[PDB]
Amino acid sequence: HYGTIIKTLRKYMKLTPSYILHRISDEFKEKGYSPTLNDFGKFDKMYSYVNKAYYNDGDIYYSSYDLYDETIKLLELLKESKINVNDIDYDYVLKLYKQIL
Amino acid sequence: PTHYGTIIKTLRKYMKLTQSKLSERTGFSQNTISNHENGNRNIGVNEIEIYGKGLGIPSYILHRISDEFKEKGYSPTLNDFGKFDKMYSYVNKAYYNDGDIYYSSYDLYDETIKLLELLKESKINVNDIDYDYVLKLYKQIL
Amino acid sequence: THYGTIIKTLRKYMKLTQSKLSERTGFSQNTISNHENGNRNIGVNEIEIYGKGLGIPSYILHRISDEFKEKGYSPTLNDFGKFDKMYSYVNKAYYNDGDIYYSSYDLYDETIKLLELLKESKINVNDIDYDYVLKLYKQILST
Amino acid sequence: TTLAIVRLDPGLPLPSRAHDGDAGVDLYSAEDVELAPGRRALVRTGVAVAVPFGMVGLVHPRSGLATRVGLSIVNSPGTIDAGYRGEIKVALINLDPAAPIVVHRGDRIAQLLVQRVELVELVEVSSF
Amino acid sequence: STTLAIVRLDPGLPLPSRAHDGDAGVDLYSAEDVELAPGRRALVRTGVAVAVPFGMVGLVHPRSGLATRVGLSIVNSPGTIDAGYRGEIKVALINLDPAAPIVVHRGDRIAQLLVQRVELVELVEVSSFDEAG
Amino acid sequence: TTLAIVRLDPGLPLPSRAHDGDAGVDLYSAEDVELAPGRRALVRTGVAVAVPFGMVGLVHPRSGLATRVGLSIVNSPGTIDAGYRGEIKVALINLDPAAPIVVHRGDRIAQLLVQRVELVELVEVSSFD
Repeated sequence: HYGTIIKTLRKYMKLTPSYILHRISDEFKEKGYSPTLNDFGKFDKMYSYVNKAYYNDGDIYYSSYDLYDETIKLLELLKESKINVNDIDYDYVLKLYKQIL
Repeated sequence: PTHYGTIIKTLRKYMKLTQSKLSERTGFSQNTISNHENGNRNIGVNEIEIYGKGLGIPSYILHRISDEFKEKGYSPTLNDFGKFDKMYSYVNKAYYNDGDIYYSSYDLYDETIKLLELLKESKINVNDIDYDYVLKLYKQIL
Repeated sequence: THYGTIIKTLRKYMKLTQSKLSERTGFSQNTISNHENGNRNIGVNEIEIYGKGLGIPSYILHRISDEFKEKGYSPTLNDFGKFDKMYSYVNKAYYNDGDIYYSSYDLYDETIKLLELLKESKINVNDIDYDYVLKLYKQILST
Repeated sequence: TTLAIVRLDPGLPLPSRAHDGDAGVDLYSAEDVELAPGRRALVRTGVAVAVPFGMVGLVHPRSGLATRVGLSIVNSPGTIDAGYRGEIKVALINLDPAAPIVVHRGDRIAQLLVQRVELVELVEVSSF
Repeated sequence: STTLAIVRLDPGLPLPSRAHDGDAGVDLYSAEDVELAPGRRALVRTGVAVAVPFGMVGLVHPRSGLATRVGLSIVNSPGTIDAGYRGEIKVALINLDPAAPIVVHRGDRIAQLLVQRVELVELVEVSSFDEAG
Repeated sequence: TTLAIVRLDPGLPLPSRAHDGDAGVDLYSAEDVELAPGRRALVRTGVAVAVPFGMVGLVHPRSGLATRVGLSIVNSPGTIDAGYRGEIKVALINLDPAAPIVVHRGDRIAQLLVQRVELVELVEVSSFD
């Protein structure tokens, strides 16, 4: 899914992290498609929350393995509880983060 | 209960520093120094770092002395501070010039008190004592 | 303290003249001829200077003098032509092979060890290839 | 050059350079923890720093405790990233085979250094 | 404004990224699947090789996450990568947990790599530290 | 670019840089010490250095012995302060589970790095803004 890698990201910002780009390509070679690429709006908002918690909370900075993987598990926990990305608060994201950590 | 105002004046007089002479070193006005010494204005936590660099005493010693006030009500170290400086000058020379001390020390203040308590036990004065003799005693503590 | 012989022997190996070395080390030719002959003992700082002058690391010169106090002579200084060819190979292996760089103790000791293995199997250091000696280097480092 | 500090726990003194020229300030412990032989713990220091951009905060063990009681740090050259604004914690570990380590509140467990790191840009090449 | 040449010996592994600017160093990925028993160690290959510039040094630091959680550290903890070294970077990991084995999968970021300028000093022997005290 | 070092043991060679560009010079051991599995000892290097002001001395383990027999340093990023003039020592520790380590005199135990440390001045604030 190399063609889909760059063109879709431009459309997110209406334009006319390289490790994150390689992780999406791992999903194409594994599951055939990319569940993250289609719902990138919810990922970017959650990745911006996971980013802030790693740099402003000791329990995250000293107990984290992969920022991308932690964002995915958090989005799967919110989808399981059927909670939306727009109506989610950064403080609420932190409480779920420490649990998985 | 921050007794730092008493501690600065007592040490300032120990160092034979003038309130105006200390004023030039710290940049604080005489009145600012006076209100701090009088307790009418509490001494900030960043300000102690400047009185430490003005009196010439590491700020950590000031915290240890103020910790004595919250414990025993007074400071036994501040009262006999002349003997402490003479003993602490030795532990400092040993910490930076002796492998056995530099690689086995925890807190120079605590060991300086222990060395003065050991000399008081043997009834020898801290001024008729040689640096070599304190170093042998220092190694024994470690 | 037989360093004096060590300098003159290696000076000839580098094809450096007593005056050309005087320009690099800054010592008068008379101070050089006194050291190379053994009238004045070359001091400790001199050994570092000479070392930089003759393009030989300083610790190798201390290792050569250790052999004189042990076996009476220096087997490494006598066959130094085989040493330099061998020492050039261990250097490339130490800086370009993970199996060497992360599991080596002393390049000098391993350089002598490899020379003793070739002397036992009657292999010359000039007609030997780096690929084979790298294989042997991995051996003495394993186990 | 200065460096900002926020005492999340005012009960512990401000870190002090003491004698000028020493590598770094020593950090105090805010917790009372006992390390069993082999075990480890993440002690909080009660302070938060703002390392300047283009530099790095480094948490080194103290030679005193390491030699005597055998106390070291798991991630021994402890990294404090320039953007980190949280409470600095230290991952101590009791390396002594059979001697418990007891850390009291205020005990200086490790020291903090600040060094200029070269923020490089990786470039892939076919062959050097 | 300095470029660190890197060769990927394992093209299956991602290039080490610095992510947010100002971060200390890029993280290195593991090319092997190793399991460390309690107390054991192993020399993990990273599958990448770097060319440290002259007058600098490459430093391999453990990651606080793995070190705090499972107890994984590096034996030569401030790992030195000399400027002249061109071989495969390896990490000597060790399981410090008393009785909990650690499993390392391929691609996992085990350690991070810092590059600092070291002062190549020239040693001079003296009789005693005169002009010093 | 200048560092002064006194040899407190004339037997051991003065530490050398060998090939230029190496991070630091290696230190020789003055004692013969054997470390039991899990134990530790403070080996003397027989040298003392005068670290210049504004720098710090760094004692790193040698990767070799660490990868092979499992020899490391307890205070692994060993700090040699600029004002310290005593004999440099190394806090060795045997990390191998059940294999004793024997260090002979003259063995290269660790290497010594000198880097520029920034002597910063701490200033307390209520909260970053």
